[PDB]
Amino acid sequence: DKWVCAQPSSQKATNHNLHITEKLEVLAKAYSVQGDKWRALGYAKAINALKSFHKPVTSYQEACSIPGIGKRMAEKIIEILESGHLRKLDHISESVPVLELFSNIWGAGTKTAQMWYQQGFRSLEDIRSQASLTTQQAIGLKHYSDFLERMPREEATEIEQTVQKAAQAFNSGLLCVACGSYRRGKATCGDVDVLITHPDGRSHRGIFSRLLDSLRQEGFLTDDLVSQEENGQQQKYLGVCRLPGPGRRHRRLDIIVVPYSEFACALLYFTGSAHFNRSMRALAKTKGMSLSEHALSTAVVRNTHGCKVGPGRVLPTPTEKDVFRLLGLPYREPAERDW
DNA sequence: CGGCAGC
DNA sequence: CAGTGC
DNA sequence: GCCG
DNA sequence: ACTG
Ligand SMILES: O=c1ccn([C@H]2C[C@H](O)[C@@H](COP(=O)(O)NP(=O)(O)OP(=O)(O)O)O2)c(=O)[nH]1
Ligand SMILES: [K+]
Ligand SMILES: [K+]
Ligand SMILES: [K+]
Ligand SMILES: [Mg+2]
Ligand code: NA
Ligand code: NA
Repeated sequence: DKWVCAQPSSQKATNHNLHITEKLEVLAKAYSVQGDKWRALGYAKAINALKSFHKPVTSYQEACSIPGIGKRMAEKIIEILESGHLRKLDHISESVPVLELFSNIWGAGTKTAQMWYQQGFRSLEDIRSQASLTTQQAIGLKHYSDFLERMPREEATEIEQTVQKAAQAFNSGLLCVACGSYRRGKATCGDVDVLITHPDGRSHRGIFSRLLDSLRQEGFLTDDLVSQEENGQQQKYLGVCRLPGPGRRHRRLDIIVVPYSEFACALLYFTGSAHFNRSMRALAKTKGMSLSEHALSTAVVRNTHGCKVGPGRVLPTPTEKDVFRLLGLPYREPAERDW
């Protein structure tokens, strides 16, 4: 089947092609930090296909039979399979490790990394001492090492509980759901994602700013990166937190507050994975629908030229299950969405 | 060849 | 608008 | 990078 | 989607 959102990610639990995917991931990451996002996307999808496959790939013909693998990818797969190496890795530009270093700063992407490299910068100390930094990038740089680590799941638990307890002190009826990789059951988490709503349809209002102010006053929030406080029905905070007590590190924290009617689509989005979401949204589009963090809708409205001019009509979805049902997809628990 | 999710 | 991110 |  |  061609659609990862129609398949359980536990197919990847035994990677029969580890020898191959480890090499391809180096090349994929090189393309990614150079800004070749669509080539890197094609690699990411081929790597998932190899991880998912039910046995070691043993021939070029078999490789080409797998959705997501074409002639070029099959050539590399078979070189690695039969020689143990991928010669193309030997020819990656010496700039790539530096571009990776620079784009590991939160708020600096490929264009900023390229610019710094062209200015002659090569190290994080060069950046700190000489580079022009946005407000977000200066936070990302000062927390560079803390943010590159994935935290143990146990620490993510303490963080999501800190947020939940602070929110429920304002209204005990709030639902506070840890999402992202935490909800998908992972043993380590790049950050903590928290979704908040209230089943009465109204009492989520106002909680966002009260909650951030409370967590700031206790010293739990240490830096803010992005705030969407007033635009529409959903509110979003991206920032930095730190648990109390000795030796604790700074961690990225994302919070979203949504009305109850959008809870299912916000939960589905924020649980991810990102590749799962992109697959499910592309599938919705082929079925004459549109899927976002706000709703599952009928197809967006377009004009004579093909240009989107307005939203489609919302289809009510009380639960995550309803989105899957309306798309004709087998339901997947969060841990099975880890694409 | 152009599109690759939707905010 | 370009860059960046979830 | 792959797909259609 | 915000940021600038
Ligand atoms: O490009 C994206 C990125 C994220 N998302 C959604 C799915 C993802 O699970 C969720 C949270 O984003 P994170 O960057 O926190 N990723 P995740 O929590 O899955 O993994 P990590 O352990 O790296 O945070 O937002 C997208 O839809 N598109
Ligand atoms: K497998
Ligand atoms: K194929
Ligand atoms: K990065
Ligand atoms: Mg996360
Ligand atoms: Na970055
Ligand atoms: Na996040």
